[PDB]
Amino acid sequence: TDFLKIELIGRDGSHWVLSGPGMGQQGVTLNPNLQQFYDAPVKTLYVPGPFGEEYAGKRVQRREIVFSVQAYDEDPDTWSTVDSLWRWAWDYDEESELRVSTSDGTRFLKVRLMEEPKPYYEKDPHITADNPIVMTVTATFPYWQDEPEELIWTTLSTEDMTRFPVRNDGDVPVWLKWTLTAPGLWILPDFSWGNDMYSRGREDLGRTVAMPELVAGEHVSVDSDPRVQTLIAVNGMPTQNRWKGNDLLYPLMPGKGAEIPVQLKNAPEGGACKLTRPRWYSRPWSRPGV
Amino acid sequence: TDFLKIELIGRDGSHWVLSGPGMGQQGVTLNPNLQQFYDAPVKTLYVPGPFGEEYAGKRVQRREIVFSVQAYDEDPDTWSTVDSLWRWAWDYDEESELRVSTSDGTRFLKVRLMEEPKPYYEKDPHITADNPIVMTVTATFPYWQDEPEELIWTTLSTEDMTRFPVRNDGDVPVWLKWTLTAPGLWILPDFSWGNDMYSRGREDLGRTVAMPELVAGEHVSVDSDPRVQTLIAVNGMPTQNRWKGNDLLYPLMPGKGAEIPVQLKNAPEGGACKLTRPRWYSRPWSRPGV
Amino acid sequence: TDFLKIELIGRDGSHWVLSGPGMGQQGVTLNPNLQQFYDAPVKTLYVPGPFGEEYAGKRVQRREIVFSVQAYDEDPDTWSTVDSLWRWAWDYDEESELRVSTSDGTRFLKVRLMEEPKPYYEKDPHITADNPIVMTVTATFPYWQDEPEELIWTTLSTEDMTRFPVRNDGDVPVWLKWTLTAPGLWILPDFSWGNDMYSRGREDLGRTVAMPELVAGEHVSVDSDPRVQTLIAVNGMPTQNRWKGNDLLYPLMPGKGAEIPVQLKNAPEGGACKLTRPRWYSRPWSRPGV
Amino acid sequence: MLSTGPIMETLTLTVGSAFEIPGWKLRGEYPAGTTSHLVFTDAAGGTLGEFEGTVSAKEIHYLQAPDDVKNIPHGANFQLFVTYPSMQPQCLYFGTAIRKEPRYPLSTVVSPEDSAVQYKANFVGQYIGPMWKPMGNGWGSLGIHTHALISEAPSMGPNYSLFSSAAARWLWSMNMDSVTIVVRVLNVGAGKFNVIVCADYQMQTYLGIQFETGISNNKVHVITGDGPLNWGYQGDAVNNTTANGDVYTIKYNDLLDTISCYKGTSLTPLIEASGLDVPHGEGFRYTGLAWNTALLSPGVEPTAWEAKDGV
Amino acid sequence: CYKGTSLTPLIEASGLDVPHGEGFRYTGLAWNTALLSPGVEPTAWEAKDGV
Amino acid sequence: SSGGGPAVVNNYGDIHTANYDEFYKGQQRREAQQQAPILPVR
Amino acid sequence: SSGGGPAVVNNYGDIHTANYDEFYKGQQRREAQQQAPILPVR
Repeated sequence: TDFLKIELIGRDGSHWVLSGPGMGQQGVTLNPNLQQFYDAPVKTLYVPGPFGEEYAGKRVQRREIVFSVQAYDEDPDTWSTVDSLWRWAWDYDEESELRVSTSDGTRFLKVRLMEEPKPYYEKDPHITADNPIVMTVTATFPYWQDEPEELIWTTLSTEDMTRFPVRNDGDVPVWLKWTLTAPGLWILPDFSWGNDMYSRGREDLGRTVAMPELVAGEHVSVDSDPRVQTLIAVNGMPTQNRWKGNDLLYPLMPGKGAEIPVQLKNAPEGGACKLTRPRWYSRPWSRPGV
Repeated sequence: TDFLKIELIGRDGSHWVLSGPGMGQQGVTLNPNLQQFYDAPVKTLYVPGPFGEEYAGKRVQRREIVFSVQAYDEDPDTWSTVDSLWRWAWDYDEESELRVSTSDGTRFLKVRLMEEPKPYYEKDPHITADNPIVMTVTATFPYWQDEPEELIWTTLSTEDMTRFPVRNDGDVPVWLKWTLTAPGLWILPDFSWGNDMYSRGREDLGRTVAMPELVAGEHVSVDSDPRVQTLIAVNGMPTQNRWKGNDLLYPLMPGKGAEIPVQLKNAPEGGACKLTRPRWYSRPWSRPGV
Repeated sequence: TDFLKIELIGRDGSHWVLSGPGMGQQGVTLNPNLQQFYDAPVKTLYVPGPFGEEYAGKRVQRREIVFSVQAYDEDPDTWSTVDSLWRWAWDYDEESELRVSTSDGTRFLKVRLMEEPKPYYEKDPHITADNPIVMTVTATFPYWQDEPEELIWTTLSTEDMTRFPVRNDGDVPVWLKWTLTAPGLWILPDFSWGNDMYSRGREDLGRTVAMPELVAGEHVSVDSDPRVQTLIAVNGMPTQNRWKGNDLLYPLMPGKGAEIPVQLKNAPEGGACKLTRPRWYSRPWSRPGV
Repeated sequence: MLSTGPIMETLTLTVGSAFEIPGWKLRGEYPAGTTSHLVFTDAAGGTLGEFEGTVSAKEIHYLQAPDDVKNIPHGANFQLFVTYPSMQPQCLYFGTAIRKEPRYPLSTVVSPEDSAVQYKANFVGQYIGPMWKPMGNGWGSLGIHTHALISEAPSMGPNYSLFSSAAARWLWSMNMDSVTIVVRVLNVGAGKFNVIVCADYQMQTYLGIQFETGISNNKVHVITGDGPLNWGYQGDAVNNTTANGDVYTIKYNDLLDTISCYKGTSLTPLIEASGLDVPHGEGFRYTGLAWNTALLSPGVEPTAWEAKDGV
Repeated sequence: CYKGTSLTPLIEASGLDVPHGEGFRYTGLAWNTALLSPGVEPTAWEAKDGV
Repeated sequence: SSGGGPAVVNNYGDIHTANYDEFYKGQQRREAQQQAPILPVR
Repeated sequence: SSGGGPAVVNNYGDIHTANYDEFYKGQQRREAQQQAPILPVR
């Protein structure tokens, strides 16, 4: 339909339109009954209690998508070319992009082959030149995402401050990324946003943490997501070694936003900072949530 | 179909055409619904992570092909001859070739009887003289193979150097084999090709390993394949003891190739170097990729 | 059909023709769908390896044959006699012969009752006098076999030598038996036939082993098969105790044959030798293999 | 799809074959002045080939010599463009060219190192056996003579029931040109016995050593083959006596091209020839024996035969 | 046994009572010295099938 | 009939009905048989 | 397809084919690895 478009950008850069307007132009269409495609799989936890079981929390699980495509052409040689190109568009080690475009925008999922594809019918595929490939792909990162929102604040003063507007319009908490120039001592916000995960929801409402004093040439990236180390210098200096066990603890909870403050001190040149706010969603399409 | 031809070269050298042009001339045809025949079975490993599970690598699995053949003939006696010949074409200990020829060339698979064949219908086979045999064969090496490329370099000089042109056109890495004459000191390339499985993908871009000095009659086979010992002296001398912990670590990564340098020094009677490069694929047919 | 004839010779010596010419003359015929009857069951072994799993060897399994017979007669009393005779033809402790005769000859399989037979229909069997008996028999020795080839060489000389022509026309290795008179010292061949089970394939090409010097009256049977002790004397003397760890290690490999040499020394009377070569096959019928 | 695109197709290329696109599959309405060009490109964007098609009023025809399309590899991209008069070019077809031809994986299949081979024969069975192929006289022209009246091993010779001269060829062929044939023979009568080396599969041309034993011949010759049962002598000959159980070694050496014969344990050649004009190499490595007796009784015949590849 | 390149055997014997054929085709070397010092020893050894 | 049902589940081995407590107690009994006579009396 | 059959039996874990013998042997091997170096040589 014209309300939904599904595309695949392979690991080699090939572009396919499985469903939607212009689907099947490259020879591959999407068969029905695709699973674990819409909602992010989450399992909830329960402890024994006096009234049965008590809620203990939730964990989001990786997506195990199983879907069939149909590769077709008029002649078997061109069908063989199409099938080979489709196979080349996938890999186990590196992930290809799967984009869904609706009136809510375009959200992409990074997927890799979980196991070998299951191609063709019972007979040889050159008889038909129109054969299905069943594919079991997996999303290690299970959330659908959009292009992150980026803001830049530069200054020439030795000491300065700024406000970054931030707002999570998605379904799930997002983890902020910072890029900070050197030299200079930065103070970055780590607001709880009312999140009570550490039982400090309103104690950490205005939490600010000071990064270690960066030496010349030691521009740092401070990624708060748990997949990656928090502090990483671009010159290879061990910055987090000088941070005494400090860390950024809180994601940007959904529906929360404010003018988070960034402070720069002891910057003789006057540095710059960049804030990246990811746009993660648990669904290929969803109306914005206030 | 004429686009795809399937043959079997038995352990006794018998040639059978199961599918394609000339199928059934030897009395045996191939039945549909053959499994684990096209894509190499690969299992992916996943380890717990912040957002579910994180990719941890892939392991290729041995192929288990379950396929049916039909042995047919007009008279029961000659049919029995055909069935006996088909059974004689197979074994458990020794492998036989399964060759697929398409517009992309001919690629073979070494398969052996995984278990006893399941022949015939429920009634007396001589009634119909046209009976199916269910074969469960296995491929210990799961990659479809082409004939490996062999290059020879012979020199009469005491010290010389050559450039071997090498290129991996397949979708999987391959391991090179060298046959070096003696006496003489050889230096062989162990280029990483950017492969970063020893955390030295860039440090070992132009890595060369110096084999131990070879005395007269100590011709060596230097195979990078993990299945076999790297250095094997033809006369039985322990030549890996003079190698000081050095080894050939890297395969030929897909899509990579160059003129790798081979050096010979201290050779009173010259020397000969043979390079064997395997040509492995994960599919019976596929278009070239780069 | 007249291309195949199946008989049972019971533990009591009774003869039944279950299929082929003259089938059912004794009242019992063979129903379709008999399983584990043609090919000897074999399981292959695999070790973990760099490319999946590596072949480790093969083991032949015992036959578990489930087949149905149909006992019939015009009157219920004669049917009862037939059913009782069929039951008496079988046992658990002792085995009955199952002979398959085709244009390739007659090969027999020794089978015993694996469990109790399941007779008759849901109603009493005297209503019909035509009832099926389901039999779960087992073959501990799973190979179909023919009568062994026997050769005799007697001599009067104190020291002599002979050559026995030997050839394995089957598809499975066979183990030779010798019958050696006493007194005398015998040298018996244990040729490897190029078999590499001990990594001594061509090292043991012409291996000969010396039996211990037999005293008067100590005629020995030397059976190479692993089921049975190698040296057994007819007078009960422990001949193998004097045979300091020596043994016959190699079977006659399929497709292999030669004039194996037998030597006799220190025989004042001049002794005699008998060679028994089994004819083992993995299938009830098969064309001879070269 | 607001804007139409090309059609994905394939083009077949074959070595030594003319590349042709027939006009009946490129039919259309092409006004005079319409052009068409086909471009073959690699994965980097470099043009591997460029051709111009013959555009007529109702079809476009392509025809190229095999040399033009030799260098386009398997899997190269192709685009076909048609330019109407006073209009921009448009692409009708695009895709990848496949090469549909026999593919040669081995750069050079050198002659495999066929190792040295050895054979032997003793003639103890009842009949000759399939390892000897009769020549000239046809099937059933050989047989075994017991020689029990002299207490000697059985020998091979023509069945003198209906034949007097006959030849046999070893079933298998040698792997190298140089060979050694060791024969243990008896002289129980009068005749001629030929040992045949480097023969064809029909034993038409060969080298050979002939032992003539008679009341006056008692000679050894070097012979060249013209037919299985006919031959021509070369050079002179050496007088020789053949006793029962006499062993002769006939060695043919390829390098230092020569044929020589040795009696018993002596390394001195009793007869030797060099430079004989007989074809050698592949297909001319068969060995054999031949007998010719004036009478219908065995003359000089072998009880033991042995062949080894190489000298 | 031939010494050097001589075409006449240095030594020769025939008809020795030793079994021949398959199973009796092995070869080897042996040494025996009264003193604990090398005597006649092979620098190089070579074996070839056939004569 | 037998191949492909419970008769091959038996070949599979302890996939269906098989208890943990009895197996653990049997292993403990075997270990006790092995080690009891060599334990001291003190 | 996968959800609701053997592919979810795999998620269940060791419900179908799984034996006690190698599990007990592996536990014993792990304990032996832990305790063997610190056991005295006496």
